[PDB]
Amino acid sequence: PFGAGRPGQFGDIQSRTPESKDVYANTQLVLQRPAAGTVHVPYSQAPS
Amino acid sequence: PVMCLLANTTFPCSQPPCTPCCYEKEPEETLRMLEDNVMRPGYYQLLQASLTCSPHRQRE
Amino acid sequence: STKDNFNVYKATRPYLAHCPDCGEGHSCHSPVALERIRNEATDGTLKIQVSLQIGIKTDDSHDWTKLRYMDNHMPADAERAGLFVRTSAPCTITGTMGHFILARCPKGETLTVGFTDSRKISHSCTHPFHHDPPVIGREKFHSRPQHGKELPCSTYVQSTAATTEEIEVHMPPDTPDRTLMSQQSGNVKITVNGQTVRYKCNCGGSNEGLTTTDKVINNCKVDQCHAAVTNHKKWQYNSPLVPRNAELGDRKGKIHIPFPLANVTCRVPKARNPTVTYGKNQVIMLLYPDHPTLLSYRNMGEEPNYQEEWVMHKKEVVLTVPTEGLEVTWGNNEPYKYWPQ
Amino acid sequence: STKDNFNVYKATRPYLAHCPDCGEGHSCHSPVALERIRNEATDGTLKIQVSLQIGIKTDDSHDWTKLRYMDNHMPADAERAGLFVRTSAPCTITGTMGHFILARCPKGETLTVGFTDSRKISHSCTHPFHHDPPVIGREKFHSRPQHGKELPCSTYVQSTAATTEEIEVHMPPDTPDRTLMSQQSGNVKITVNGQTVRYKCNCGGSNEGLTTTDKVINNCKVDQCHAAVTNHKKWQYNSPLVPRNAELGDRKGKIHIPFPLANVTCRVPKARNPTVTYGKNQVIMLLYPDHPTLLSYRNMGEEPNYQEEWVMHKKEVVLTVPTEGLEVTWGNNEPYKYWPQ
Repeated sequence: PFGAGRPGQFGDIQSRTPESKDVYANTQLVLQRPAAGTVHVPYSQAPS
Repeated sequence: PVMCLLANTTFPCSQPPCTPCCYEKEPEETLRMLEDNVMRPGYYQLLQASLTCSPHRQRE
Repeated sequence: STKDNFNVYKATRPYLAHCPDCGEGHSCHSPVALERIRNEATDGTLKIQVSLQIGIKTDDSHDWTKLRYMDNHMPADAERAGLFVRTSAPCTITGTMGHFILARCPKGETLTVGFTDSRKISHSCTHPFHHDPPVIGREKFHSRPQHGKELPCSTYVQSTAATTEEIEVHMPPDTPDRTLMSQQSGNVKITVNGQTVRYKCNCGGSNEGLTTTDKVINNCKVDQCHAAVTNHKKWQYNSPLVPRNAELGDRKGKIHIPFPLANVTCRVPKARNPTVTYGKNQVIMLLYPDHPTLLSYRNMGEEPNYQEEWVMHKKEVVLTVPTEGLEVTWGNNEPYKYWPQ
Repeated sequence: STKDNFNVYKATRPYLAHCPDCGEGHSCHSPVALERIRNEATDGTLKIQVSLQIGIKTDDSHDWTKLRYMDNHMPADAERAGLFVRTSAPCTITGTMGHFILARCPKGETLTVGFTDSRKISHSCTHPFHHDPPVIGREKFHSRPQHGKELPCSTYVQSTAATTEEIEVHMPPDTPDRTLMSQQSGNVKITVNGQTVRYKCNCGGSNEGLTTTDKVINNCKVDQCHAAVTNHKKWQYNSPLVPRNAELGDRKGKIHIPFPLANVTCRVPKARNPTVTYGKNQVIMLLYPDHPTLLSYRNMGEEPNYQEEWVMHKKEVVLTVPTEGLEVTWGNNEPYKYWPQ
């Protein structure tokens, strides 16, 4: 159901209509500490 | 003696009447003559002679 | 005297023909169109036929460093060095003459033949072709050995001479050219430019004809007309990718082609003799193959029970030797025979 | 003062040696002959030894853009850019200095090292070599990560410095040269050309000798004689593909070599933590590997019952968790421990 989607599975992202501005998301997005002297945004996330 | 065909005549395949430079003189006529002898056993003797050019205005 | 100057290329010409993939999956009227790929040679050599002519210049002279292809309406010269053949990776070109290319290709699912023109523009033609040549002998090797077992094989001979094999040739069809027609104020002007042009207009009066001189079609629009240059002075391969000439019927000629298929000898390496140990009615072989090697064995009695396996790497084989005897063949080596004491 | 200009290459030289495949399976006296391929580095780096010298010019000067190889009797200069290494496909060259090349190669059954000479002629040497480097860690990955688990591994250091590893060197054997002999009317004329030539004729009188000056052999034919240039001023690698010098006994020197094997650290990626669900004495993991990942597990009691499997794609694993506990290792990640409630 809407708002019950699991990461890396059908419904990880849910939009009520294709025009909808607000969406539901459960992708297990976790931000990681950047590498020494490096400007970047490393992260871990379940694939589409 | 191997014989080839040109309209209403027969001639030796290695000796077409257009020689020398059959193709240079009349390109359309030469190809038409070759097409008419495609089934003849001496076709390659005719092809060799028709596509060879040793003109008169030459030393060698 | 130039009585030995027989040049078939004075009558023939390179041409443009349909290619399903000229790059990026899009079809085009290719000057390097693929006609036929021959793979009857057991040595793996491919005999490729293309719409262009290699080793011939526009003036019909023979030059191995040159290549002639059809550039729009007229043939043009290109470099031989720019010519390439590829499957899944580049091929080794072994011979080139006229419409024919000899190539040694790696395993692939497509075949591409291309070149670079005068304007530095690359032209290529891709056709689906499954290439995975069968093994000559009983050992799958990479490089050709100087010494080995002489096995019967076929190849396309590198000889430029054309004496046995042949192709059908005929006059090309009418070549459509819109540039022949121009709008003279509000009418149609057909300029021949010293050529024989076949024209047809969707108007009255003298709308059609095989003209050698300039013609004007009054009270007619340029879009209502069709113009084409006739080619009755030249020969072209009897290509299923080019239309037949409408005027002439089943008129055709034939020309000899280079690189015919011939029976030759292929030298194959002999796998190193394995370390052999014995037991009661049993033979043990320590196989050390340098490449895939075929191992086969049979009993020399009433029930041979033939068995075979391709040995890829280090493998110990335990074989039962019957009273009648056992025959073992390891790759291209002569069969080993074993009998109990 | 040039007191720090120690150049071992002033004494050594590139050479010609036997190669079983110089292209098309035919053997030749190669200027790029393969001596030895070293694969002790766990990181997969290959240390290749060839008969030519990279980064050195004929005048002994060091130039990374240049390469020196033996051209007939005299060494010649060639471009470094033209140098290539390949197995089943091209290799990534990581370092070059003298007789040595460092390369990262894909999986193959042969190893080829080649170059292009001054005359634009390509020279290559192919040897059978099984290359399939083992996995560093528990995950089969393609590209090197910036961050990951630090694991012990060995590599051949890219440092041009030669301090630890070494090779044996000695004077080259006599170089046979038929051009030294000429037919003076009906006799043999040996022209030294400022060299030390060892000659021997199947005739009478002064038939042999180590000459520094021109010699004439009267009442003798050119085919009855053997001539060779001696090389006592130069050093050459103690190659099993080149004969030993007959004059000197077991005389040998030694020189330090670049790129020695050293213990380093290899960074490996850690596979993403799987989706874990629980049950009565049971653990369920939804594995999503991006590349081949090794999954291993054991009971933490008296009977561990160790099991392992390489997970290639999406796979759900059902594991029994005993009272003693279960330890699960998923790729390069630290082991997960599970116990019943």
